[PDB]
Amino acid sequence: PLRDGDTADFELIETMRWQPGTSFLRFDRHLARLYGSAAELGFACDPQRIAEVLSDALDGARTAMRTRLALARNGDATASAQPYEPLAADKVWILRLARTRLDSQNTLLRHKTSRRQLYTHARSEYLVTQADEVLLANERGEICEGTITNVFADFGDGVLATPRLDCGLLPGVLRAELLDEGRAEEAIYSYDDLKSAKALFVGNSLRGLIPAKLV
Ligand SMILES: [Cl-]
Ligand SMILES: [Cl-]
Ligand SMILES: [Cl-]
Ligand SMILES: [Cl-]
Ligand SMILES: [Cl-]
Repeated sequence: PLRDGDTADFELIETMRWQPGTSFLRFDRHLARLYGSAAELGFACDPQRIAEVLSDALDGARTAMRTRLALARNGDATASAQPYEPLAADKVWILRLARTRLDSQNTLLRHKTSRRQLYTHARSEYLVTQADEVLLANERGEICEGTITNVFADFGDGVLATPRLDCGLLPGVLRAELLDEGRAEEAIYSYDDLKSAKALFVGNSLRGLIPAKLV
């Protein structure tokens, strides 16, 4: 069902990091997105049920957990938790550009769903040893995002320039937090422009910012 969101109907998805004591990192941002999308897309969504599955999935958790929450249009929901494996602090992810392009007019790109054909295809273009993450651009050659991350580029001034939403990408939760804190700013740029970035990162709510290098 999660693996066949392209031929069949799709599900809404949220991937979060649960932490001892403080629970899900950026929890309210995740629920805001999930509840907002369910409302816009016509998904039955019972918050009491969402809280139930999350509470059961995290019952007895002793350390950080990667938690995947999924919602089907009929209101059916699942939550899965497994130990979070953080990246070493000195780890730098290698990025490559997929030939797979996104369509800026595809409105479904602003919802995190199981309809991941484009991203799965982009990811299949490169081996793990060739790219830790694969970036996708749109019909105007503007970088949008990674298959599972948003992009943040520092062209020298300390501001994390991240692709503007109208380029065709997921408004990520980490992305949103960085924008609201004044740390990131919307911008437009190509793969080639990134070569002039003094610092580069890709990130998501689960892992935070990940230093990256373009190839
Ligand atoms: Cl938050
Ligand atoms: Cl729909
Ligand atoms: Cl942690
Ligand atoms: Cl932060
Ligand atoms: Cl702009």
